Amino acid sequence: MASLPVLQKESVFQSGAHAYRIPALLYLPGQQSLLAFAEQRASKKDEHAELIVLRRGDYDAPTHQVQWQAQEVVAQARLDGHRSMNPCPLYDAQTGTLFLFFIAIPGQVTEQQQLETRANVTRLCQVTSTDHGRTWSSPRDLTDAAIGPAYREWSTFAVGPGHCLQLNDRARSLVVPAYAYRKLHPIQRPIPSAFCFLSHDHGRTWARGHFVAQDTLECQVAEVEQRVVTLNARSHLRARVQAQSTNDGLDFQESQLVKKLVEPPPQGCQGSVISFPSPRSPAQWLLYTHPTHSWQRADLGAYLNPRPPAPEAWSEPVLLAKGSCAYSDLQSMGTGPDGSPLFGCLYEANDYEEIVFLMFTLKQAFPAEY
Ligand SMILES: CC(=O)N[C@H]1[C@H]([C@H](O)[C@H](O)CO)OC(C(=O)O)=C[C@@H]1O
Repeated sequence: MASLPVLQKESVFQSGAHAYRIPALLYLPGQQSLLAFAEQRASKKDEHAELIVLRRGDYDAPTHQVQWQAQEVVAQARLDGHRSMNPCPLYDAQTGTLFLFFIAIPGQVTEQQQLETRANVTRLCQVTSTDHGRTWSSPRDLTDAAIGPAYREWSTFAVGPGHCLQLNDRARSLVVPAYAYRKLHPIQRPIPSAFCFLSHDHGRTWARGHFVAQDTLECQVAEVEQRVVTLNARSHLRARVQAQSTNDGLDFQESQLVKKLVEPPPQGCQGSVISFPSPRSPAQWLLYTHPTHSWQRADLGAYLNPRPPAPEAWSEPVLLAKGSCAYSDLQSMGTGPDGSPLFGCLYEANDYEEIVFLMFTLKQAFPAEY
């Protein structure tokens, strides 16, 4: 009945003059601190998104707790007349450049509208920072350099939401998970499909990798041991959809539904996935958070995959939170206070009226594996 006894559970965002949704969590291994991003809307309704907020949490080792600083708006992260949403932070380990990818949309134009009209008006933006988010650069509209030709082919699109991924490939590449509503039938409605924007020049230029099976929405990616990228996407189907890539994000194959990982009725809900050092045959294991209830968005659960990316390998969940739970984001924080893998979790709680930070170790969530 009781939720999982964690290392830490604290409300990091709450409604007030504004409502806060769509959480993102970035871990700076060298700072030993987290960057918590969220959307600051004038109300819970999507069409009311405005700016992106940020909070820095620095991990204290003596007490194994994370102390967060006052929330601030990533001012530079926005385009004139458009509202910003869907944050997708990434940290380029080598250039030390911190990236924040977001989507800018004109006025309060809805997503439904770009859909019904098959008219895309969504801009792809990013802002960078070299002092860990203290001062951001001026907004840079990537739409043309990242899209262009494929712009008319989509009714709309979006990045993440959630932390992006830098590969440990022969060139440490940037992979930004995303999904788009593609126009494939003159009569039938557009079908969304997950995919990743790739950058091999450290952000200089981009490229869109090929789509995966269709009817997949917001997804996230991870890398595992010969070196592959498993993707996990939100589907309007019974459960979650997941595919793997063996060419650094350019192609996703073996895509299939995973019934062990349920999805709420309508169009499902966003979820998060990360990889981490196996406590002992495979180099990495995966951890994934998503609501475990099947009629609604409640009971946030954590799932383990000790033999990735074998779909049947996925484990049964463990209750991280009882009640209303929605969008979440995960981060591997290294080795915890108890010698096991440390995890940082950010999730939408209490009917979108607060976003919570959760911190726990593998030994806590899945002690069985010991
Ligand atoms: C850009 C945008 O409106 N994103 C919205 C997203 C989207 O509608 C869905 O992924 C299919 O397009 O859904 C949800 C949601 O709580 O289910 C909130 C997001 O704000």
